[PDB]
Amino acid sequence: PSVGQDLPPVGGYEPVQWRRNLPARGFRPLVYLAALCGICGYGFYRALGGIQERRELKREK
Amino acid sequence: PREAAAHWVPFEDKANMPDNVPDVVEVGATSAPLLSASYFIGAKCKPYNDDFMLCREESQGSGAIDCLKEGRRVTRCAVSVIEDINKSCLDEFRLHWQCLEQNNHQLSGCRKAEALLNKCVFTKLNLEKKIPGLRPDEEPVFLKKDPWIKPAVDDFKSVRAYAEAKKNGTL
Ligand SMILES: CCCCCCCCCCCC(=O)OC[C@H](COP(=O)(O)OCC[N+](C)(C)C)OC(=O)CCCCCCCCCCC
Ligand SMILES: CCCCCCCCCCCC(=O)OC[C@H](COP(=O)(O)OCC[N+](C)(C)C)OC(=O)CCCCCCCCCCC
Repeated sequence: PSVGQDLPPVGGYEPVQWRRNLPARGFRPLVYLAALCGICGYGFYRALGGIQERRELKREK
Repeated sequence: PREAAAHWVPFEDKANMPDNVPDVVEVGATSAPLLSASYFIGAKCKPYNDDFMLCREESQGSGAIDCLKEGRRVTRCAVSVIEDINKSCLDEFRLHWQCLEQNNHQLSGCRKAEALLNKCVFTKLNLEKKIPGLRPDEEPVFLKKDPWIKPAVDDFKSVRAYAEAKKNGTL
């Protein structure tokens, strides 16, 4: 007879995850490119503005 | 014109002007007071300075000796401007060039003291600070509001004096 063994549950265990869980994350790539061009263009705005000011300062000195 | 390298040793000369040329008293201002009052030296002494350099151009190569009489007058007129600015605006002229000896003698970092100095000198010594070669449709740099290039730390005496000139209505 069988007494005292390890046995499974009366209804079994519930299912574990064996599929690939690799959900596609992030924005669209053109969103990242548009954000990249916006950041870089704003930086060029400030940089070229500062170069023109520094030129006017050089005129003063 | 070229600078000395490779073990230059300095030497000076125990001598005097000859009797031919009269005495001229010198400029005793250093770089921060000279850079401070540079535009007012240039505003008052424009035809004297230009006659001196026009002398130097006209009689080429003689140079030194044939232009001494106007090199006299440019030094004397600049000395006149500096004692004029001392006896009227000593405390804020001093405020200006004490700002200027910090911040690498950059005029970009001393705007709130130079506004005070320009207002004093313009109402009392009646000389105006101007940048020539600047056509209209172009703002002068020391007039603009919110410049891109602000200094690291504004000097404390000049921001205190600037705020007190705001509340007096001076400026
Ligand atoms: C220090 C300066 C360098 C900063 C790093 C560079 C800028 C960030 C650009 C990439 C991130 C981004 O903004 O991406 C934004 C995207 C949004 O995707 P979603 O809409 O949720 O996708 C939905 C897809 N579903 C349906 C499957 C869910 O991803 C994320 O939110 C993921 C978290 C990003 C955390 C940012 C990492 C830094 C952690 C510290 C928080 C500041
Ligand atoms: C080859 C790529 C060409 C891209 C053309 C984009 C058109 C944008 C026009 C906006 C004009 C403007 O707003 O400019 C204003 C700014 C600041 O000028 P300010 O000092 O305030 O003007 C003072 C005029 N005064 C002196 C008369 C008073 O000046 C600029 O330089 C920045 C231009 C915006 C960013 C340009 C990004 C270029 C990045 C290229 C890297 C590939």
